[PDB]
Amino acid sequence: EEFDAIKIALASPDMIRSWSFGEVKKPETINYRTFKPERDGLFCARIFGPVKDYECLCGKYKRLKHRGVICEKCGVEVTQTKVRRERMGHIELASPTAHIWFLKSLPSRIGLLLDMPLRDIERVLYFESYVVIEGGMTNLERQQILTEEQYLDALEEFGDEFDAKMGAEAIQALLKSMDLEQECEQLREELNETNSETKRKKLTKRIKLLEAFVQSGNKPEWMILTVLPVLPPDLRPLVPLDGGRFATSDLNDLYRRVINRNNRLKRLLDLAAPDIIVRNEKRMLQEAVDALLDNGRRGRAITGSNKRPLKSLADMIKGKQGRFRQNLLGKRVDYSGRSVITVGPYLRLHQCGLPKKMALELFKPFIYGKLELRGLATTIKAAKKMVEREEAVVWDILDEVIREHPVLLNRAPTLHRLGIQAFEPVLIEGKAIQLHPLVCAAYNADFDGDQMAVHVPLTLEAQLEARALMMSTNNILSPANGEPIIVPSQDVVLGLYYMTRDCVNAKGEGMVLTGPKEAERLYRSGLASLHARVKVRITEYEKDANGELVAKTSLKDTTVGRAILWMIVPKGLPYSIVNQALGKKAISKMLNTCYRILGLKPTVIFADQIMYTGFAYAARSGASVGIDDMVIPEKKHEIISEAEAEVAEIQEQFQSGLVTAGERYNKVIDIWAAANDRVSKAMMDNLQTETVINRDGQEEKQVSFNSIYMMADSGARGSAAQIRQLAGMRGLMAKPDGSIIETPITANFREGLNVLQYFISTHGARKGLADTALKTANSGYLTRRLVDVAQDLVVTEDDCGTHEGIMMTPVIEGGDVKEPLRDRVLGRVTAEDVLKPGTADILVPRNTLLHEQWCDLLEENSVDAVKVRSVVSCDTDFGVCAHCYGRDLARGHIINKGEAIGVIAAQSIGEPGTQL
Amino acid sequence: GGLPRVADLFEARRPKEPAILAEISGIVSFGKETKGKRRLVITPVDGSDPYEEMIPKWRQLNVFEGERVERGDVISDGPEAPHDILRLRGVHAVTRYIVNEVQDVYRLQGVKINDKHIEVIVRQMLRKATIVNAGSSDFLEGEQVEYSRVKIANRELEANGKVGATYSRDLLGITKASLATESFISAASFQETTRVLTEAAVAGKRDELRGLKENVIVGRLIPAGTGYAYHQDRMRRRA
Amino acid sequence: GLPQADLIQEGNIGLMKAVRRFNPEVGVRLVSFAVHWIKAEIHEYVLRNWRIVKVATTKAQRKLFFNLRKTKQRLGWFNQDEVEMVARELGVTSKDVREMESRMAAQDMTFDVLYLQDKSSNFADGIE
Amino acid sequence: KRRIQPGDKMAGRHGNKGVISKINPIEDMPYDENGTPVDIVLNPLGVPSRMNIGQILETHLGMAAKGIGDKINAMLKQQQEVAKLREFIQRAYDLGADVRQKVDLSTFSDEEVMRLAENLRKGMPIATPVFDGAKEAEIKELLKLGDLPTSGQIRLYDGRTGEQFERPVTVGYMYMLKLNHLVDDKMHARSTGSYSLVTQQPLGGKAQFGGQRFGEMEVWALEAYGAAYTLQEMLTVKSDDVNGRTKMYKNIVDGNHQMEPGMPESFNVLLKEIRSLGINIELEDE
Amino acid sequence: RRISALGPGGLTRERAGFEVRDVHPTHYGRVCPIETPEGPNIGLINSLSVYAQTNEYGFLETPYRKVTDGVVTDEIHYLSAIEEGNYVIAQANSNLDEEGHFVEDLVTCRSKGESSLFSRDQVDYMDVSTQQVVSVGASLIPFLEHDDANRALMGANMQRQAVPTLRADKPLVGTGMERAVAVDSGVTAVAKRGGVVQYVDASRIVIKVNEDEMYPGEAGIDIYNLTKYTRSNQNTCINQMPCVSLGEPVERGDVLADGPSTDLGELALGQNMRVAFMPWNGYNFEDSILVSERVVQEDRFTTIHIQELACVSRDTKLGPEEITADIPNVGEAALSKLDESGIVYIGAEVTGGDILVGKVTPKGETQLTPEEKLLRAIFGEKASDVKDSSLRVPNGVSGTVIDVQVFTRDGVEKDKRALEIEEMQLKQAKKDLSEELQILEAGLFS
Ligand SMILES: [Mg+2]
Ligand SMILES: [Zn+2]
Ligand SMILES: [Zn+2]
Repeated sequence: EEFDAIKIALASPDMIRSWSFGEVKKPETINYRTFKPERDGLFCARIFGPVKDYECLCGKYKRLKHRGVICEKCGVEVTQTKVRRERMGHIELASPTAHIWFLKSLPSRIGLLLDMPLRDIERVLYFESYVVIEGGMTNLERQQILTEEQYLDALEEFGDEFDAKMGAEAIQALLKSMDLEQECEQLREELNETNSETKRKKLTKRIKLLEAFVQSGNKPEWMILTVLPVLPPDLRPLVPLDGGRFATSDLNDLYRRVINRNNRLKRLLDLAAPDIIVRNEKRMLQEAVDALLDNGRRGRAITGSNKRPLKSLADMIKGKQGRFRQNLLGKRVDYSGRSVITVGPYLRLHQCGLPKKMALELFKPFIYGKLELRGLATTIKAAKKMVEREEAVVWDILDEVIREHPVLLNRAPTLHRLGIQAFEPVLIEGKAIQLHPLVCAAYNADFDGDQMAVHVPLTLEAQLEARALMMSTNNILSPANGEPIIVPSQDVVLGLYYMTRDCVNAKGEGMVLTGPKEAERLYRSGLASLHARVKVRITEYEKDANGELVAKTSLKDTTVGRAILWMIVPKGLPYSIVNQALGKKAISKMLNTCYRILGLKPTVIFADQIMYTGFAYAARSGASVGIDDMVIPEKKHEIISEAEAEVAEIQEQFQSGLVTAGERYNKVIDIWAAANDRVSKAMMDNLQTETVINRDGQEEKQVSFNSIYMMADSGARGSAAQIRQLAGMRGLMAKPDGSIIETPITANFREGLNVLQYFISTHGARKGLADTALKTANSGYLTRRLVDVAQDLVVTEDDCGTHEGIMMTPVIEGGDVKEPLRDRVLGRVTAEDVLKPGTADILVPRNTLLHEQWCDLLEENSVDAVKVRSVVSCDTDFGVCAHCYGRDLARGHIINKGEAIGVIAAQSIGEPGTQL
Repeated sequence: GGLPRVADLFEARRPKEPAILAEISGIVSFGKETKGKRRLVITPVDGSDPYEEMIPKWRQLNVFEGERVERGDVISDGPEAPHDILRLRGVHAVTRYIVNEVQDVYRLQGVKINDKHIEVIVRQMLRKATIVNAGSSDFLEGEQVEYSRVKIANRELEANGKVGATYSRDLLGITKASLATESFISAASFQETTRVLTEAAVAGKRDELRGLKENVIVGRLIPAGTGYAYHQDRMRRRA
Repeated sequence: GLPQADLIQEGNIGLMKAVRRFNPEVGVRLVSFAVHWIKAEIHEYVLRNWRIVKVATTKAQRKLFFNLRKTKQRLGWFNQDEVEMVARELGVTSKDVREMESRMAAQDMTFDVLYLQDKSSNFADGIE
Repeated sequence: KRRIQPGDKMAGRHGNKGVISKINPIEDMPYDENGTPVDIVLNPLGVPSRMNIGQILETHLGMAAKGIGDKINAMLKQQQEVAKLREFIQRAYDLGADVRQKVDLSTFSDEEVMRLAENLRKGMPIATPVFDGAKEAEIKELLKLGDLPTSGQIRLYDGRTGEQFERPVTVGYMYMLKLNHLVDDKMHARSTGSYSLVTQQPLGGKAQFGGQRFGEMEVWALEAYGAAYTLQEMLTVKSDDVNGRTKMYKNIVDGNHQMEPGMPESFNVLLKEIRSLGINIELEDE
Repeated sequence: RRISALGPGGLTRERAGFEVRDVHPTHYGRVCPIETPEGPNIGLINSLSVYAQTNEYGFLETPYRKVTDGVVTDEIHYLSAIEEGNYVIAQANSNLDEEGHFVEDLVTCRSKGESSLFSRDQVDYMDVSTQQVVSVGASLIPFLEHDDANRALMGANMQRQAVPTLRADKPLVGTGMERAVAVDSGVTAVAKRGGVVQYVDASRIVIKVNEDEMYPGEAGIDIYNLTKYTRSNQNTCINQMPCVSLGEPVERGDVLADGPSTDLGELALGQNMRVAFMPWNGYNFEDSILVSERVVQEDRFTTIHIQELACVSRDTKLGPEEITADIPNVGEAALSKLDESGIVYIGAEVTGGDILVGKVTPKGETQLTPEEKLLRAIFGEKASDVKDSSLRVPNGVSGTVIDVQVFTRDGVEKDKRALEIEEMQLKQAKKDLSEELQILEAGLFS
């Protein structure tokens, strides 16, 4: 039970006989009246074992005391019924049959070994021609194909000296007659002699095969079957149903066919039959054996009642529905659940909402154990009854059980490792699971009907692994690029953006405040608005390269909302972070700076506080959408009129033969594109700003407070491209073949399209939907291939003695610097020195992990080329070293030993595959 | 393109119009003529071999007669197969080529992925090697063997100061590289179960339990993460 | 629905039996004598191989197997009255007619619904 | 009978769908000047990126129709004479810019007018055909007829505090649907049950009390994390280790969270099948 | 009205390209371009257009108006895809005069698979309506022209998954196609002949037919029996309620009863809700919906679901099974809801584990350990030859019993409860015949 390796080889008839517990001789399965196994059949209890625990077939012995007796009447051993899953049988074949795998699977092993064409072997096997087995009077040599007429001519002239046979017996004799060593010698000699390269390749393949047979120990004649093993009955079930029906596997039918034809062949051979009928029976037996081993490989697949082909032995272990992919690499598991997910805005980042009924069902044995320990129940049945009645003490026991017991949440499909995370459950009413809003981006989940699975770790090691690795508070950086994965979006971004805007003549402008608390007090009482410009005394702390914080107080020019928001910023960040209109990018930079300066736990607390504040002030803002928020520019009609006039002018110029049709079409497209650009510019210019009177009574200009414009500008949702369709122009639509229609859609969704425009627009929508529906399979296939090829690479060494590497330089295409040096060398380890006397470069010793400070130092001076170590140039056998890999992008420090980097790399490459 | 382009790049598919490259330094010249053959007899600066070359006559040739070229030079410019780059300019050149080609496609859509993952994939793609000429080693010539095995054989042959084997490095697509592993269980569980099982049974192979997939199949602890210490202790006890 | 090749070989064995037991002095052709032996071998093969389990074993069941195909005219089950009419001619009981009627219409499903579940697998109940 | 609850799915006629997240007390809902609260609150963020303005237009038109119906109800409650109801209903039916429909109430008896008014006191139905719908100006005209703001936005107050929201909010009436995806039919959990005949693994489906599938991608994710013990727990003692799961159950009942894993049954099935294919495969001890 | 490209002699989902799934110019007026599934069957399943017919050879054709000398003649021809490619067909949005001439000199038209601008003298045909391009489901979406195609497709797909509620509510904003859908579905009761409502009930309507529509030798009364609380294919409730009053005059084609999701002869799939567009403390995050408790208190979205369970008594090798109220090893508490025949009473409230139909089975020989046998002997309970095999309510399921059906073999004699059921059926038939008998005898005596 402590094996070290798995070995595979050919099976001899002696081994097959040693496997079996008996011979199957009759093609019978069970009696119809009593569902008892027939004697010497495919389900015989004498061969495979008893049908009931510690019983015999007739019923003489019915107790455990008769542990090893073999009943005198029925002959059935008295053991456990599970032995029927392990006991194999065998069938003695009347004539040898060839194994289809060693014949039809290219390249053919039998043909390569015999150096015979596959077609001739197929003709000989299925009784269509003869083959010479031994020499006669030298007119015919070994392995010559004699046709029936040629056989007739040869037999009458040459007599009985020469031998020619049909079927698998002749090929078995040919395989047994060979000696491998002399063949290897001759092949080696003429290989050394020959000059043609193709002959060399063919002969080196043949020599490889011959030496493989010599070294392995398998005999060549074992590829022709004389004894056929039988699968245990419990792996090919036959279960009765109610209305006289049965459910059965196709293997039973195939085995019955094989047994029937073998028995008929034996009967014919014992009846002194003519040769032609025996030949036909042998051919049908060979066909039956081939169908049993692999049905759809040579000719027409044997079909059943539903006209569908029968499932053979080979089909069980191959394909997406075979043993491997369906049952070994993935399984269904106990202690699991599933429900619809909803949003919980009050939960902390490490918590999830779990329904009480789901938890009660999932944690049953733990509740039973804690019920038994307290003495409230003596038996398991009493605890079961108490749980079923749902008494009040059961709820307290469950509350104790779920305390500090994490659960795993998973959403399909799992594209990267962030699709499984651990949370601390919080019991709620209802039947829906509550999910923290900040993990939706990682889960790629939205609250429109998605479902998620729940799994419960059992052992102590599993719980410790969950807490230390899979908790949501431990996964905040993306493992693919190192950027933060928790980013506020939608309502939080809008709330903060509205909080941090300013107005020229807002209520309460001009006051001087003692601090943020006074600003909050003023706002809550209605004396001042959030957008009023004021002066506030602000205290900010900073680390001074010594580990302590130094306060610095001064007067700042800011707004009430920014001062209020300042109260949640942790100590150590400059006030300039929040002294601006905060968009999505600003919030992301805030979080990244907080993580860089202070750490992980302050970052989590800051993210939670940011989410709470954003939701609260978004709710207080009362933003809405109306038909009047989509302002149509007043110059649209005039621009369209000029575009139509120019198109008509081009058309008239074409009518006189001055310009060809294609140039006219191109010019029309260009004119319409220019008109669309003008319309979009006018729309955005109209929507961008608004007028307002200041304290002096004169008009001023400022950024607009339009809801659509605010949503687009804050980055919560939307973009200019959609505002163009909302209030400007839809644009030019493409034909299904990919050509551009001459006339664009001059209307927008506020005005409403006509029939022709909508029918034109349906094409691109359907095309995009089809592409989205069809690209996922290709993405999954590529991801599977990458995972399979890269699955076995693990960091195994701390350091390797290599000195080589690769040269890292910025990449520039078309004069634009696509990628700088810092983003390509951040986290790497230098292969050589950087101090480089002569270029006034930074002193960076070899084997230095390039930190952010070193990146800044390299940035300040003029450096354009650095050597870093790479996994391609690593010098470690069966794995890679930590230094050649560099930084663990998810953690931030150097990677530890025993990390599966191949799976991480494959997942990182494959996850964005659906965005192309 | 997009996803098909990445799939083509990772499968090492040869372009239909490969660019001719300078197999070795030396002065180029035009030789014999045939129905559709233009010879490329080259006189090396120090060698002797006039290596000819097959060129379809419809493809313009961007080299004149009688001038010298360096190894890795481009002839009849066009798409270049990674096999020629690996053979001539080495490993780092094809690594940079693959990395840049993939990163262009991923950058076009604004997707950020670090290069080390692609480098790991390339390293997995560079696991084979064919023995050209074997000396003291017991390696057949022209056979395809694992590169790490050759490295270990040469390192142990450095004892007693003998001569190692001479080899060239191969480039294989992810599918073919994964199907050519030393473990038949993983290959059978991946694809083409019948062929893998037949070849393994004919060869009489045995499979040690080294990869993650094999241990998952047999239900043991994977040799990574928290099971790495267990596997190391088992290996120590076996040693 | 049985393979044609299997039926031909079953008849070939029956043909050999008639040849071994042929008396030439009777004056009849072997074709008329062997027709009873050939059809007897084919009938026995159909009974044992029409379904995964033998449908007819006893004397009464074999008679009903080849007669219910022609007697049945309309789809569905026989009423009470039609049972006696069939039973009276064939010399069988009413129980046999109904039993064989069910065996004729049974369609066997393939293994791939409450029949895939092992009924002795719930270990939690056994522990309790 | 089934009542709505969090987790149920609701949707409109414009592709806008969502899941109910919370049932709010009546006093916590936003309310207008007259104190009548709203029934449902939706996020305005969804509209712009998806570009479905028909829901907003329908909201405005529904508010106009409900205003007309409320005026009719107010007339009915005061026991006004039939002539005034006739005049108001004719005014309502005559609104529009060159519409094909003509409704003449002069050919209606008093009882017919009374029945029509009774059927109209919950709102006047309005038909707007596709690609031949009502214009925005007509909607604003009908809003004017109903003594309602022409912008479709009103001031609201926070029910929890009484404070006024800083900007006007679009409020109206929209037709909502309850879809056949009920959380009552989707929630499922399993501790331990029966197993399959051959693979000895838990079945699938809620109707069979089956378990969740831990597919290959989840195995890849666990390998990426490095949680080997969790993977081994998912592979042996939870799915198809016949002795391991029984021992695990007994240990958990006794408060000993310890595991003794074995070999899965499916590997033995695979070995038996491969041996039945005539190939000798075995586990080599050491 | 569904059209599929799969099936015998058709395509295959896995072996279908992009070209067959795309919208074609010939689809105009024949196949709806926006109503299709969003999954892998996106381009293979379509919906028929509102006005589309099939030709005598099986080719889709659409109606058009014929224009002669610039005057639309209000005569309609059905053109196939081949015929319509050789003509100039004007859009339905081309405004006309009272007498039927085009207002503008240039009118937008379709020709040769493309659209352009043409003079009024080149036009040959014109569309009949603006609804010609969409299907039935897509024509029920108000302000569809203001919606993007993808969201319109999603709404069209979702509109047919609505579950009928306790009470039907008309839509305040509609398109005008509700009446046709409701009438043509057939879920409502429609008067075959005109007359006066003579009798009206919650499950029965009797119409006295006018003498101008009668036949010489008939009593001239029409009887409509409504289906009440029946199970549907999706385990929903089907119920009809009358919408007419006693003495009301009716005409042919009028609606007498309302089916599920119907309100006064109009389609009614949902409810009118007062909606506000604003964020609220994060409960609207990512398409979430916040609902007031008043909606729950008014039962405006409450639905009825009906489930069916069956119990079969068979014959076994040991012996036949029996349906009875005598079940071993269960107390009188469980057997309280059973009747004398062993069947639960109609109207009983049941939960998981309750017994609905009692049944016992032969059990045969058994093996017991000596300790348990001695315990059984000490407790004094006897050994039984039967085993409980009753039909029980599945766990997690509750509800009220509203109907019971008993089927028996011809040879077997009926039990009491089936007798009661057949007496109820005979009573219904007797009343139905007695109405006609009474009216005819009254006529004869007159
Ligand atoms: Mg979703
Ligand atoms: Zn016995
Ligand atoms: Zn290294």
